[PDB]
Amino acid sequence: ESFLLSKVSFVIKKIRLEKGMTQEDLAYKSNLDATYISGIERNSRNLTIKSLELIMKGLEVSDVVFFEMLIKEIL
Amino acid sequence: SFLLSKVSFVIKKIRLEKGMTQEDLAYKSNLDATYISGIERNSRNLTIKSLELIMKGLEVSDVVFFEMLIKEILKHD
Repeated sequence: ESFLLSKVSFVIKKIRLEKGMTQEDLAYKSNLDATYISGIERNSRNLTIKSLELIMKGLEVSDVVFFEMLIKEIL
Repeated sequence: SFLLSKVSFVIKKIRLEKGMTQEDLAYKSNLDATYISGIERNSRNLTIKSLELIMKGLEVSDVVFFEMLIKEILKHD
């Protein structure tokens, strides 16, 4: 696997979960397919920087907060 | 993509800090020069894997990189 993917995908789930949000929820707010959101979260899809931004607007989370929560998961 | 803009920028910064050129980082990170240039201007679309690849070309942690990312995000005026 890719250790990075692991941790990005993890912080996505966390926040998605923190947001009382489901997968098809986030698929809907973020303009992607649910298929894609499941996959991503089992480290079974490869997301580009765009999809990540799309996702971050689905999540309603800034880039500072996200990446602060990313480093924390690295730790 | 505003994000691309600031990721790409921290890449160049550290690459530069590292007395490193683009084909240098293409070499160490095991990508194509073509894409390293592309990334740093048109911020060509890099995936999370490519980022990790590049991050090991750069010899920089995930903590320092992302600390340097936020900073580029936070700096203003």
